[PDB]
Amino acid sequence: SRVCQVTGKRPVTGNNRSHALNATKRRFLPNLHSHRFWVESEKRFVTLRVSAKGMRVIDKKGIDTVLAELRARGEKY
Amino acid sequence: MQVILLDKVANLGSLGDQVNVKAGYARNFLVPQGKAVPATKKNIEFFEAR
RNA sequence: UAAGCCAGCUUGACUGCGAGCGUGACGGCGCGAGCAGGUGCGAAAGCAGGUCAUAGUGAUCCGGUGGUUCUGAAUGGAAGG
RNA sequence: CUGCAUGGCUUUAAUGUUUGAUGUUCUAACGUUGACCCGUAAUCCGGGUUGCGGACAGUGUCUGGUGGGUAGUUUGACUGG
RNA sequence: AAACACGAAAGUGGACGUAUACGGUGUGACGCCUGCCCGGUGCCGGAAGGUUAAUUGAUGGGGUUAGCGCAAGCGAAGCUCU
RNA sequence: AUAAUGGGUCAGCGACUUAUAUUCUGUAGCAAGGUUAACCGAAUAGGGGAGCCGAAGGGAAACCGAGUCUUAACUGGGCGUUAAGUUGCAGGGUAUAGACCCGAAACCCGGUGAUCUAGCCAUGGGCAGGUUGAAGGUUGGGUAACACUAACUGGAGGACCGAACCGACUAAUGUUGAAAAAUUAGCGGAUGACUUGUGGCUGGGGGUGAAAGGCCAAUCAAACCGGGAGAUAGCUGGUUCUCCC
RNA sequence: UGACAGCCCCGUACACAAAAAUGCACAUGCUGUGAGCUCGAUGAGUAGGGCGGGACACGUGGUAUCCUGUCUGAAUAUGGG
RNA sequence: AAGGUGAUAUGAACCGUUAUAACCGGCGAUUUCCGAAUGGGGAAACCCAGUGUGUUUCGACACACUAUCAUUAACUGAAUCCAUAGGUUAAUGAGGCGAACCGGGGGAACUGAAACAUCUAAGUACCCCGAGGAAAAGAAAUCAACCGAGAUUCCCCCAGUAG
Ligand SMILES: [Mg+2]
Ligand SMILES: [Mg+2]
Ligand SMILES: [Mg+2]
Ligand SMILES: [Mg+2]
Ligand SMILES: [Mg+2]
Ligand SMILES: [Mg+2]
Ligand SMILES: [Mg+2]
Ligand SMILES: [Mg+2]
Ligand SMILES: [Mg+2]
Ligand SMILES: [Mg+2]
Ligand SMILES: [Mg+2]
Ligand SMILES: [Mg+2]
Ligand SMILES: [Mg+2]
Ligand SMILES: [Mg+2]
Ligand SMILES: [Mg+2]
Ligand SMILES: [Mg+2]
Ligand SMILES: [Mg+2]
Ligand SMILES: [Mg+2]
Repeated sequence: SRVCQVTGKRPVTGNNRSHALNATKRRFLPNLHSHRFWVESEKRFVTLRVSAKGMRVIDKKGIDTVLAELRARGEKY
Repeated sequence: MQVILLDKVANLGSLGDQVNVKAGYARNFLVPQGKAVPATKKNIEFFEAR
């Protein structure tokens, strides 16, 4: 599924609206990517299906923390 | 993404400076290649003691 | 008595009101002496609130503009009304 | 008339930068419906090595174009039918 | 890794085929043949120029008020509406 | 009377309701006052006046007030100042609801269907009898050798005639049938793009279609079952006891 | 109950009953759990913003406020809503 | 407890009367096969196994156990030596059903506007996931307006008012 393994971001439904405001169902879905991440603390690469932001989080908090989560939460990975 | 260096490296190499690198440059090459590391405000003290 | 023709001076094609009427299912439309302020022409009595009259037109909503101490989400303002 | 050896806090443009446009090169994200290896007697998947491609491709959000492919609808009344 | 089709996707058909192949469209064995028009609509090509989206945010104007003053008014900086 | 509708007959059932708001009439209580809501509760009491209506109007409003608004201002003018209100209970209307009852063709949602039929996939079966005589072959003739030619041989075809089998051109019969699609006499194909048993796959704006809008279970210009659901119906029908003005 | 029963029957009012198992309260045993004082600490890819939607009675409206798909991104008590 | 062996439902053969007849309640026992079905399969109620047990008639049959996922442990263990992935066993828990109420992910059209797009119907119907005895919500970055109040939830007002 199109779920960001870091943020839990998933597709959400909203509307389209024309210039005449005609509502047509639609979905916003996240900017997923799947990415080889180096951990070093395990001498290995791990591919997380990750959103940008998911990346920007990993940048900030730093991988291992994020990996504490997921494992804390049960995410396969 | 400021990070601190480790070896020489590019038009910023210095064995331990606070640069401001582009993130992709950072978290895809330098760190996985061990040529820098994030400056997590804890890291800005170990290479700010020398 | 011209409402027709010509000329002089002019801005009453004025603001606030309006007894009383006409005409419409209604929204509305029409006629009006007189009062108050200020004005024009006339020696003056006077006349003038557009044109000889009856066609020349578009509700509400939304919004623009100018004015306005009337309103202003604690209070002063401001937005908005 | 000034200089070439010698004499008691800028436009005419260019070195360090923070920053776009184009062109080359690289590999390190990303692709591989090439090859080989292991899980494994497995044309799935994953991991691994490697060649190819390479900041392109593709995807997310936003965005101009096109869009009867598909959908919802509109298409007045009088009237000697 | 074809176009193309089913499919939010994975995938599958096309094909275990590869331009003497495959899809789509029109015509319809054979014989003799298939003339003119690219202005319209469509398609193909076109690195110029004109117009043009998100984006970026220069500049101008307004609101507020520290200060200035007897008040008429001016309005620093910031924040803001535009 | 209508030859315009509806009713074969009887019996039973079958259509103006309910709730909450609001206003009017009647009636009751009290009266410049009237009344409580929830809730408490010794539970139809009693408590609870939060609140609602009324006793003041005018003006968009600030505000003023038996006045006020209009305007600089009214000789004025507009709305007000004189008549009592309010809460129950019964009724007439209206509002919101299915709002008097029955009736669509349809739209949306979730499901069930390829035991009929369309096409396709896989694996098995069928075609009495009789004709025609393609390529090729052999041998003579014939060529310089081929060509060519005669016999004989061979056994081609969405080939021929014709049963089974598959079709459905004509007619009559049948039309409350023997049959919701057949019977009889004739007819077409019959080694093929043939025909057949079993089993599989394709699903509803979807399938499949040698293409007719054909077929997808006697249903098809959007299947069937359940649901939204009492869709909506400015249309048609019907609308039940009696007497008086 | 052969028709309508306080007094025929079964009940009713009322008063009683649990060997066992259980709901509920307390009381403790066992397990797991932490209490207490001193000194500290005070929730960042967040608040806010841009783009797109959605929620708030509130349809973008002068529109506060809330949520976030997308790109961003603080102050930290002399601080912030 | 003096009468009993459920009903249609007689009959047969019985059982009981002072406490092991029946009947009622508490707790046990047994509890074929299918069904989450769980050893594999399957056209539900059937076919077939591996391994263990079992026979003074120790063959073949009968019985028990063997699904998957999760967590934890143990033992094993590639490409790659380390290490991982992978593999076996084990202990726990999950799975399916069920009226409504509840929270969450999705989410119509008829209809109303006397047509119809915005708007309405409506976050309704429906699909889905999840949970409890209730659910959710909740201990102010809340209101107020310079006076003050003091979590959440429900009822009546405020008012069909302001918008
Ligand atoms: Mg305010
Ligand atoms: Mg259409
Ligand atoms: Mg419609
Ligand atoms: Mg007409
Ligand atoms: Mg033809
Ligand atoms: Mg007759
Ligand atoms: Mg008749
Ligand atoms: Mg079939
Ligand atoms: Mg033939
Ligand atoms: Mg024949
Ligand atoms: Mg049919
Ligand atoms: Mg109906
Ligand atoms: Mg409805
Ligand atoms: Mg805090
Ligand atoms: Mg079984
Ligand atoms: Mg099984
Ligand atoms: Mg309508
Ligand atoms: Mg205080």
